[PDB]
Amino acid sequence: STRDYEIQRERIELGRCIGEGQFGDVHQGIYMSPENPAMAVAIKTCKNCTSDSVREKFLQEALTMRQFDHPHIVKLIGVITENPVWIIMELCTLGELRSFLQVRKFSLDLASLILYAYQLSTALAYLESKRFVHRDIAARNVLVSSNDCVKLGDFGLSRYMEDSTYYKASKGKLPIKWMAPESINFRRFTSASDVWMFGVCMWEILMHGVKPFQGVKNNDVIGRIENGERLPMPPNCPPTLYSLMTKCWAYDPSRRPRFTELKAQLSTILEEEKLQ
Ligand SMILES: Nc1ncnc2c1ncn2[C@@H]1O[C@H](COP(=O)(O)OP(=O)(O)NP(=O)(O)O)[C@@H](O)[C@H]1O
Ligand SMILES: [Mg+2]
Repeated sequence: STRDYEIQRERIELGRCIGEGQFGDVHQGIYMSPENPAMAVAIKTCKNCTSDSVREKFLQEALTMRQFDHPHIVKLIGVITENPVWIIMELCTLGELRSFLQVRKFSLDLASLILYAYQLSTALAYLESKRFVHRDIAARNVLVSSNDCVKLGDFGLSRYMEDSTYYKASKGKLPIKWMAPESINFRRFTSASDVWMFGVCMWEILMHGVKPFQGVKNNDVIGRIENGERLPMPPNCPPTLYSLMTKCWAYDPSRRPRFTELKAQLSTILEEEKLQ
């Protein structure tokens, strides 16, 4: 056996640019075979892939993704390691969640919103059981496969915990408004701080891709949160769901539900919504 991720460039047809990553343009394209063929893919490119250091940082997402196999985590298809260096993944054809929600607003009901939240909770309980911390949970990093299916991507910041306590910190303009207080205060990242971010993500989804604490300053937000202030209940969010969100935003990370618990409660809230 042994899964070989090295793909041949002849099997790839490069299509149009569909976005931008930190290392370069992302394209859609086609991955081909003589048999079991025509597969639409996303292709991340890398501007400066001649530098060992840039190349190493870029291919690390791919290294992290070869560990995962989940219906709601973006799948790694392979890599081309010869220059120009490419990362090949399954295409999420409907794109970014924020854009999708803002536009498909009048074609989606409440049950679809809770479903997306539920699907993400299964991907995160999966990571939680593998002792993997994401660190960048936000609707901006959720992608849409189809109308009834979202997937977590962006594994650039994702780290494997030896289960031992925290992660450290390197560099980057921190998404303060999504961050748990102990991540802002101690640069501490755990499954519990992922849960905090997921609560903010759920809020976003329920607000149809509106951003948390808009018009508020990154330094005023920290103080608001300490003083006990929380993001308001979204319009037509069920009281049971908002209660769930508020538990995710417990200042003490030990008081926050685990993902395995959130998964079960969302499943129950989803049935009640579809039922009533
Ligand atoms: N599998 C995919 N399918 C469709 N679009 C994708 C896919 N992967 C990436 N993209 C697009 O590329 C954009 C950036 O992807 P992402 O993984 O968040 O890159 P990044 O370098 O980590 N950017 P950042 O969010 O700042 O950390 C996404 O918002 C999508 O528009
Ligand atoms: Mg990233």
